[PDB]
Amino acid sequence: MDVLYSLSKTLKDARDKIVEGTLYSNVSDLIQQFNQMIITMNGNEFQTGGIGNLPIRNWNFDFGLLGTTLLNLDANYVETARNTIDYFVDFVDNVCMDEMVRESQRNGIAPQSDSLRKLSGIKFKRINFDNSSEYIENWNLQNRRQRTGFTFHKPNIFPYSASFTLNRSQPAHDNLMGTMWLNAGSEIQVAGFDYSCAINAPANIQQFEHIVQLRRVLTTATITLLPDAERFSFPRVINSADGATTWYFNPVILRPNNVEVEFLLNGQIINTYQARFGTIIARNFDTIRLSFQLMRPPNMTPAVAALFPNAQPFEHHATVGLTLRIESAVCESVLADASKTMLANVTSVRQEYAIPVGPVFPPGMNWTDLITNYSPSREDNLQRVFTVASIRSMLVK
Amino acid sequence: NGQIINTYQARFGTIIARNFDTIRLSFQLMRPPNMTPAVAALFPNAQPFEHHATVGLTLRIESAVCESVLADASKTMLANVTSVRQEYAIPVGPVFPPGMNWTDLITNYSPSREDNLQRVFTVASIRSMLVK
Amino acid sequence: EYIENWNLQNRRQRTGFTFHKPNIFPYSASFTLNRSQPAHDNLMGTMWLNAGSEIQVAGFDYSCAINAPANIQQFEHIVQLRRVLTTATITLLPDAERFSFPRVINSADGATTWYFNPVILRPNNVEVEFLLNGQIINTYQARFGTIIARNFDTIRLSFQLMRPPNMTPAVAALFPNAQPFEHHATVGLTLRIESAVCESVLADASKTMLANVTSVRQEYAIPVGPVFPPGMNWTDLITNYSPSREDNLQRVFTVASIRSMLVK
Amino acid sequence: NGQIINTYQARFGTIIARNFDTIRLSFQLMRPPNMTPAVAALFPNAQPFEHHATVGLTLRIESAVCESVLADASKTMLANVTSVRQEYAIPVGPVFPPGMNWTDLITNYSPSREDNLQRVFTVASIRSMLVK
Amino acid sequence: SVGSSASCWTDVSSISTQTSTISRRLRLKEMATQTEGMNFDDISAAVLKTKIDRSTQISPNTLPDIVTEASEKFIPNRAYRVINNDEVFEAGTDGRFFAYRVETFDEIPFDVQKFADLVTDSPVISAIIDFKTLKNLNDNYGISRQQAFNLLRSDPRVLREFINQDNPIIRNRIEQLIMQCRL
Amino acid sequence: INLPITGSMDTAYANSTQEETFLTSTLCLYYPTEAATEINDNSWKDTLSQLFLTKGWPTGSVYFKEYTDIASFSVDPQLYCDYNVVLMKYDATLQLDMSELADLILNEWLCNPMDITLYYYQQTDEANKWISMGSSCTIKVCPLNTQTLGIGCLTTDTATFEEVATAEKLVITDVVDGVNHKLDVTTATCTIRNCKKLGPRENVAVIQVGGSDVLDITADPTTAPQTERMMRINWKKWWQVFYTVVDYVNQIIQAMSKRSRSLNSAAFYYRI
Amino acid sequence: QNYGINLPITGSMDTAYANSTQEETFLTSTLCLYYPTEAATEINDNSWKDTLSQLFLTKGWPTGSVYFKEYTDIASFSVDPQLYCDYNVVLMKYDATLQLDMSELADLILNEWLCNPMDITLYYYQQTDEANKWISMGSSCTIKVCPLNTQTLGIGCLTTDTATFEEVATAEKLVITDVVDGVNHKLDVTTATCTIRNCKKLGPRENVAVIQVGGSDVLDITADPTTAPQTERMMRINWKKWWQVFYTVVDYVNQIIQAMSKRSR
Amino acid sequence: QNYGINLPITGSMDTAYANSTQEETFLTSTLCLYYPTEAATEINDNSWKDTLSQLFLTKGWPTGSVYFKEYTDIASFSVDPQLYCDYNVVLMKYDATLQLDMSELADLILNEWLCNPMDITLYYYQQTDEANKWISMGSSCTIKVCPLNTQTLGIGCLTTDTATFEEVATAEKLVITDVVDGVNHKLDVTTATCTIRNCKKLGPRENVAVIQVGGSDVLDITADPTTAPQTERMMRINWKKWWQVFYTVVDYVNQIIQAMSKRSR
Amino acid sequence: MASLIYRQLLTNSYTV
Ligand SMILES: *[C@@H]1O[C@H](CO)[C@@H](O)[C@H](O)[C@H]1NC(C)=O
Ligand SMILES: *[C@@H]1O[C@H](CO)[C@@H](O)[C@H](O)[C@H]1NC(C)=O
Ligand SMILES: *[C@@H]1O[C@H](CO)[C@@H](O)[C@H](O)[C@H]1NC(C)=O
Ligand SMILES: [Ca+2]
Ligand SMILES: [Ca+2]
Ligand SMILES: [Ca+2]
Ligand SMILES: [Ca+2]
Ligand SMILES: [Ca+2]
Ligand SMILES: [Ca+2]
Ligand SMILES: [Ca+2]
Ligand SMILES: [Ca+2]
Ligand SMILES: [Ca+2]
Repeated sequence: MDVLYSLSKTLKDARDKIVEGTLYSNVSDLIQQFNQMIITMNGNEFQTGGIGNLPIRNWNFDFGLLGTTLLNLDANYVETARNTIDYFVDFVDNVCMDEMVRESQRNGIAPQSDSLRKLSGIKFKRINFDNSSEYIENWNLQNRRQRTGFTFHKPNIFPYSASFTLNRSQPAHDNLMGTMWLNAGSEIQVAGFDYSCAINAPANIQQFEHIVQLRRVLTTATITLLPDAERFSFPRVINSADGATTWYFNPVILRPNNVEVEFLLNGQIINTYQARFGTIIARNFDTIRLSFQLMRPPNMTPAVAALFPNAQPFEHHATVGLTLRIESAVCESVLADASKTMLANVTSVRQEYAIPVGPVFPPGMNWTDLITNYSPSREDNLQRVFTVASIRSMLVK
Repeated sequence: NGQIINTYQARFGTIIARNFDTIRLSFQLMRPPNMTPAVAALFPNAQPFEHHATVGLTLRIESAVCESVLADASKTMLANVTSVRQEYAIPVGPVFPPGMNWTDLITNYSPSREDNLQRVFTVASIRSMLVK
Repeated sequence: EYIENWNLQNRRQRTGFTFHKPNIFPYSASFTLNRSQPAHDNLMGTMWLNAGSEIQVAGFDYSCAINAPANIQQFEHIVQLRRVLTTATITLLPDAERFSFPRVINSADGATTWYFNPVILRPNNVEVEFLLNGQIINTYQARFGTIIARNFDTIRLSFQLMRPPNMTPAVAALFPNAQPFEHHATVGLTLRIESAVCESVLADASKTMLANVTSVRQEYAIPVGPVFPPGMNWTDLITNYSPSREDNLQRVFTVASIRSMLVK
Repeated sequence: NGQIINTYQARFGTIIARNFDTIRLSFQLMRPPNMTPAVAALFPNAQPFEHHATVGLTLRIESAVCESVLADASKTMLANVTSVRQEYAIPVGPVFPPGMNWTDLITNYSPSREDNLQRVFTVASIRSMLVK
Repeated sequence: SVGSSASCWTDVSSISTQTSTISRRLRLKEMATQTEGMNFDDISAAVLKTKIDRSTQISPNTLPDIVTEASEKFIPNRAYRVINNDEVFEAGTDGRFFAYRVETFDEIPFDVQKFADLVTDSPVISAIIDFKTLKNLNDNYGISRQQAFNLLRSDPRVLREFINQDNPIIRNRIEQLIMQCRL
Repeated sequence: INLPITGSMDTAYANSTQEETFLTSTLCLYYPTEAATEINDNSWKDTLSQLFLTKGWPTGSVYFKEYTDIASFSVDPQLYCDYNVVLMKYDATLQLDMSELADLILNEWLCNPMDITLYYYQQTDEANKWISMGSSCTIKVCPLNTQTLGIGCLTTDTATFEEVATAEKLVITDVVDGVNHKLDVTTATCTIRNCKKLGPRENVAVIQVGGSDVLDITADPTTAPQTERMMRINWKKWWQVFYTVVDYVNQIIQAMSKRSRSLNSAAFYYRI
Repeated sequence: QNYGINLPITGSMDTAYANSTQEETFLTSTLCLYYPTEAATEINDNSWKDTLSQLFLTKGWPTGSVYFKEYTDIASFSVDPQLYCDYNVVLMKYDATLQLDMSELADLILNEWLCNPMDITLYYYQQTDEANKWISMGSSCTIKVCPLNTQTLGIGCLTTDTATFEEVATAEKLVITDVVDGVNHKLDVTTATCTIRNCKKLGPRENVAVIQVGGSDVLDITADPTTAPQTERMMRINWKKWWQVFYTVVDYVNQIIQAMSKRSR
Repeated sequence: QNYGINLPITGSMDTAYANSTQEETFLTSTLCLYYPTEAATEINDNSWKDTLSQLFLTKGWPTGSVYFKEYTDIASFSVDPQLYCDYNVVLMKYDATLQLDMSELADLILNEWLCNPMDITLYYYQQTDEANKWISMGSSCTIKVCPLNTQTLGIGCLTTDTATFEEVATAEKLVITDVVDGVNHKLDVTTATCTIRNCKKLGPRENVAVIQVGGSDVLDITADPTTAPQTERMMRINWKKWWQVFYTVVDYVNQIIQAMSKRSR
Repeated sequence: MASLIYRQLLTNSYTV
């Protein structure tokens, strides 16, 4: 993988630096690297493809080196350079495809797409130029095990889950008490609802709690916590648990009182915020505990008191909501985001070349079913394919 | 171009689209065959209809890749261009609309406007690499 | 970027930090009533949530301008920024969301509550003015979508609520000619700054420097100093953005970037 | 990960499982359609039901291969460790539960606990290679 | 009897259950003179004496069983702690337990069958300054060794010094104690 | 069951339970003798059953139970069916009687008996009332003070009590909640029980055959609710009424819902 | 300009509200009130019509756009009402003994019906859905119906002995009969005096406005007993003088014409 | 606090046995004995009730929680038995002439029935499963049944000549009828004096305890002649007096309340 | 102290 990232980076820096009129004083080292790479590749015969609709290609490198006599580069030099770089580019592209389309449970870190296993050999290690990018850097760190990190903006770590929980239900669904929540992407929108407004509850107060449990720990996360969850704040018709019948939900928003948000880590509390709204921080956490309360307003006006009667009809249901978004984060493992295209490149290649379902990834790489079970095999294969996909995007976006 | 590329049936959340010039969202409103009193009372068999049954769908594009240039929520080139023109009071031109309103600039993406937009965004990136 | 701007400042010149969704608005959720009552049955006023990069403002009249002249009711919201911005990219849409559903709000002094049943109309005669030193710099009249603001220290959002002169039976049954007014006409406006540039330093949704700093301080139990507030709450840190705070914040953010370039 | 790996239908005795995180044992209780008097006297058509029909299953994992470290009926590393701790009266640490009770130690097999358990098992093996 | 042997001071998650059951007698440790700190029933009685001198509705037939409803329904949920070799073991009637070190706040597995042997005979302390708020404070308002030891010991001097230093992470807890002293 | 429920929003709507709830439930109409008299037929019940058989309700599922009058029905309504429909006429004299009938059948009550001669009872909350049934309940009440003495009344002189009910077959007395009252009642004819109102009885359905909606279920004069299973018709005959009922019975049963509390043949739960 | 067809139409949300059609619709439309003989009797004036027209003139309606059309009684009006005016208003007196009659009048005028003929003697008719009803007009209708089984026999009646039939109407000037939907009925009517039509109920008529001059709202437009609605053009007033009633109507005519909307057909 | 649902339950085997509920349920519940007039006759004491209440006071039950409710005879008690308490005990005398009557009484009160009404005149009913029975009460019932064939004709009986029917009851106050399940039956009953309800048998009523004060156990609760069960709350006693019986009940009430369990419905 | 008042009430219970 190191040699593949090296090929990609030197080809990028060749397409960028090697241009007519430029000066050999600026590209001497790059030309030395390129010539060493040609010397290493020339004579070897690679083969790529043979899965799904991926065509089978046989690469045979017989190239010539680049002179060092000139000072300024002429078209007679840039043209040979481009004729070579296009070949190496399509070769690296087909290798990254053949590696994004293969999986394995045993030794997912270890190279697949046997051409790449060959490239991993010791006669090919003379091409390493710089392992700078975040992905290859964390790769080398995991190989030489150390405290790693991937920095994410709006990470897709919550699987799409829209669901409720009813602590007091009936067949008619006329006096309900419970909590609804939608956890999707990087956002959680929770809302505790009481159809009675806590006329019967001790002290006219009803508690609500929602415990999220991430599959991978996060650090240095910046979070935006606001009240009055929007999507659970208008009329709704929902079905029952067993889908037999339906019920109505006419919410009326009140403000969360005595709100407490606790970011824990394997039962250990790490961060806690009591009624702080807006931008907040969490330095290390695996579990989130959002707790809020619904307190009957003691001082009511006529119009509002007409909405919370002392009997069962209850045509307005008191609600208490909360939105929470994870704007940035840092994770020891790989995920998906709203910024980087690696996931999309992988899934597009798979959809295009008609890759059957494998033993590790589910069909179509649905991020819900791929984040609900983040077993080390899946994690390693995901890191591998995302890394090589970033490598491929460094050349062909 | 009328041919199908990707199809998603009853999937929600994060999804991928490898190549597409057209989006088609087709959904249905299916009356609940089982209904409680509170909800049955809202959908009567005659015209008054004080509750109107709705079915919605949000669709955001988080990340993407394009063979042409556009504007984003992360890059400053378009703001730089517009601010330069506003500051130095440039007369309206034969190509770009008045004020460079992105709505009417993308509503007509003629190749001339595409090329001019690429050019100005390029030199704006260049100028922002020096004076941000 | 940080060290370049630092060296620039030291060798004084025109600096700039480029931001994506900057957190320049401290969290402020609050209302303002220009006609009130103890019973709270005929109310006119405006509400706003200014948080991070977004402003969600909503002007409400309970009587739908039936008594106002020309069946029109004005609304104006002024936001004064603590530090100038340049080349800002803004997305302005109508029909704000978090002030578009029923609500039960306590009053200012908190001695009673009132109900709020909104019904959304569109802003007419809308006018957004991005001003600098009181000088109007950019103006936008009924332009939605994605707009620009080249330099501004103040935002003035002005909009109107116009009673529909031609009403159908249904909608006319909502705006009667008497005081009960069981549906309150509203007009909302969402405005999110997506890209921006600033001579000073702030927080974003793209960089973790603030979280690095806060996490260091929480981990090592640092007593609160004279400059930064307790826990480094961005609200009370961007509510009074004194030059001392700006300088200490630039310094810690710069060394946080430095550290993050080694350990993540 | 919710994907099936192995499935055995009506096979008893010795079986294999190549890779698995979840086990689902689904059986049925089928009333005997043809019943002798002695057994018909036990399943009457009324609520008392003085005999309760049952259906059981024993499943013993004899051998296995795990990417992580656990306890067995073959090796003494865990016994060595817990005995050293119970002898030299060590206060409970921030990772291992009190007394190193395997139940509360495997109920939450956190990566920290896994790493520390591997380390102490390794050094316990190293010590038992000299002083058993 | 979990522990050494039968005491009747420890008579019974299973852990959380046992701890709540033991805390329903640590309330009696509180009103048996076997405490060291602000002794929550004391706060309850102070609220009582501050309310029954203001309330217009006070009468001879009326105060009887109001004193008792107060003593019974003031601060229903309340937590306690025990210190041993610089290791605090907490407990609460709400089924929550927290073990942690004094100097460096970091949790630990809660050592049951030792917490009981210690709370039985060693003195107990009250959770006015309970671990959650204590850690929030040690994070935001960085704290010194003596101040932290005195807050563990529940000293009214340092308590009032923080309350005059206007620490919201303690003001909120005290307001919660008031709102629990509600009747 | 105090345990919690859970669910989801991706699940799909299951098939219709209508056309099977008819097969595995029963329906029971409660009509007035005036209807039978106006009709002057004998096989109208078989006619309605053969009509129901098209809407799905089988032969041996529909039932018709006559009641001579509103008060006669109010006296110990023995509703025992899986679906109960009641047709009730409008009468400004019987307004309160047929509001109390509504308050009794629509709602589920937990009733404790009363011993007046030996004890003196009070009320606790806004839903604990005293319901007296029988041929003629003439109730008088005298509130008392902390030291068992009368307030504006004399504990001996029944003629000084406050007469809340004069010759009424069904009375639902709500008095001030907190004070002890002494009661004088015609125990030889009427029995009076202290009943707390539980959640609503979703098994019954009232139909005001006449004037405007006047029924005030909730005794507090602030709600004045109009529940789902409380319909209103205008009439000049009864055949048209029954045809309307049959034609729109699916809506009635969609507004009703089988009980949850328990099986019981009375209009109120008895737990001593 | 494609008549008889319904095609998708589009719009937007950026446009601004146009001017007020009011103060021009008055000039370009016509009004038609229906008052009872009792009103003109109480008034006892010969120029009250021109007086009200001069008053309307101040509200905008010109002289020869408004019309007054008396009616002797509620049933005599219900019998073949011919409401052909671009804006119709009706003043209706409350009477406990006329509740069903003045609810059927409402359900007949407030709603727009599509009526087909009905040959009792020759055919046997049924209903299909909850909006197919049998509307019978005339001076005195006496309707009787016998439902039938699958094999064209009787159910609680005999198809030859008319006395065995079930009496749903008895000397009524207007009936709107709804029967069970999915069975065949054999009918007997006094067709010399009354005409019966099989009418389907379409969307409502927004061109007529009913005003109940007396008691509480009782009008149950919906045959289904569950809804019991109250639309926007079913108003209510309390009264002691018809001059006061007419002055109210004139002073609040604009709200009425806003609650009413011209026909689409 | 969910009602009308059935949810899975969970538990464990490490939990300890909690303290005893006796001497708290004795206070927070109610007890109701049912005795025969023969006992009060043999006794001739106006204070035996307060005596037994003061004796229960020692066993834990307070004074105002116990009730004695007389009944003249087994049949007069079987007629509409309205049992509403928290723990019910019934004393029952043995009489071979009343074996089936006092077995029907047992099968009625011991079990919990879901009872719908019956319209003999119109409908012809049938039993679906082995637990749907027809129970009739009243002062004196006379029931006669006729099964039917596939084509709605009788089988050894005539749908007109009632006399041809088969007589299952003869002047009985309580009857429980189980007939062949799967054939339509017609009934003749003197409905003036008796009411018949179609009931389905559900899980037992754990609130009542029958005590046969006399001869051997004959009560066959279940109608199938294969089980003949003897349940926990079905007791037997030998007697020559009644004071001794009541002292036995008082001394062994805790055993009775241990053999009984409060209702589930 | 403020709990000592409860302990004192309990102590002086004999005076009731
Ligand atoms: C539910 O209805 C559909 C459509 O009529 C039918 O295909 C399906 O079989 C029904 N469900 C069952 C369980 O029969
Ligand atoms: C519509 O109203 C505006 C504002 O009152 C007025 O200027 C305009 O002239 C009106 N339109 C016409 C056609 O008169
Ligand atoms: C049950 O008995 C034990 C042993 O005497 C006692 O500790 C416990 O408090 C008792 N239970 C109750 C609820 O009093
Ligand atoms: Ca009455
Ligand atoms: Ca008096
Ligand atoms: Ca009361
Ligand atoms: Ca009529
Ligand atoms: Ca019909
Ligand atoms: Ca007939
Ligand atoms: Ca018998
Ligand atoms: Ca025979
Ligand atoms: Ca049978």
